[PDB]
Amino acid sequence: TKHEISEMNRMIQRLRAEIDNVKKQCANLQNAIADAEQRGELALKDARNKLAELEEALQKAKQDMARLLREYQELMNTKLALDVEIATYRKLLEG
Amino acid sequence: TKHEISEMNRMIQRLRAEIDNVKKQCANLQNAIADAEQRGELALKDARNKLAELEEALQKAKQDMARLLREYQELMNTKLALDVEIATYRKLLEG
Amino acid sequence: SELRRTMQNLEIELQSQLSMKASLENSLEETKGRYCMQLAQIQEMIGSVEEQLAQLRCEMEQQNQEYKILLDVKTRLEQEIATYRRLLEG
Amino acid sequence: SELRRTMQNLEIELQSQLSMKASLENSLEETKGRYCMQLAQIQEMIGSVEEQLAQLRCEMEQQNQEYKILLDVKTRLEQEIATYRRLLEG
Repeated sequence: TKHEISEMNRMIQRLRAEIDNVKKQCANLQNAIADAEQRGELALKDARNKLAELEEALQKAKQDMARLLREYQELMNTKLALDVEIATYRKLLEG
Repeated sequence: TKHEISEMNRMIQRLRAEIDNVKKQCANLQNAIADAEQRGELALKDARNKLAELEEALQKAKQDMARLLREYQELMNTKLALDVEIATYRKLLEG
Repeated sequence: SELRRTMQNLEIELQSQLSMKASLENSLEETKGRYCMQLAQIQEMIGSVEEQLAQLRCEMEQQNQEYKILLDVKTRLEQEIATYRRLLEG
Repeated sequence: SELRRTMQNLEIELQSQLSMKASLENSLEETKGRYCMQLAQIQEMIGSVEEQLAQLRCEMEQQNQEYKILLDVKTRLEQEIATYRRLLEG
């Protein structure tokens, strides 16, 4: 056992060596994770803004298209209004 | 129990109704999954090509830079070659 | 034996750590994909809206052109009426 | 009872299905993130190489300019030598 000992002492050395190592690794993973969360939470905040930016833009467009279509109908009206005057001004010139 | 029955018969109806429903859902998830795999496997193939395309391009550049640096040194040489001739052609003109 | 005991206890402690580490690794992968997906999803929404918006903007352009067409007719008619209202008293 | 029995068996069968479905849902999420990440990774490699390549191409340009500078000197020297080799016998 005088030798068995030397091998156990060397194992203990190997063992704490790695235990202490894994502890470092864990600590790093721990960071890794916090960074990913921070990094990701941000990217989402970014995206969620661009979205609301668009969302607003789209509502504005929707309204302008509303108005455009209304402006067209008014024009169409007053146009036909003249279609009349013309037809009547014609008859008056074929007498 | 003449009533308990009607309630059990209606439960059985509700039960098969949903069992058969979940079965549809499962079948769809099943598809969902196959599509994702097919779709993804492809996107990776795409990327893995662009990569190898670049990889090749980069090696080509690396070689041209190799050649460029060599071409420079040859020029630098023949340049100093003239630095001599000039210095010597000078002395000959200060006599 | 008392030596063998503390060596074995260390063998065990290494295992704890080793486990704790493994689940920590998987937890990290989990986190990473999670955000990856969540992001992908919003990216897609934005795509849809961008194109929804674009599609609309294109249609507003088409509208404006149509209005122009109509308007050109309208003003022209005004100049017919003008020459009619001319020939009558002239 | 024989009725109650078949109703309960169905209650159980629903549970099976319900479970099988749940794990199928999670399996799908797993798949999706997996590819999402794997893709993200390669995307990044490509980024690195693109920029590695770009950086290089920029440096090749700088080199070419430097060569031009040197070359202009070289040809000029040739024209000094030419006027020296001129004044001597002239």
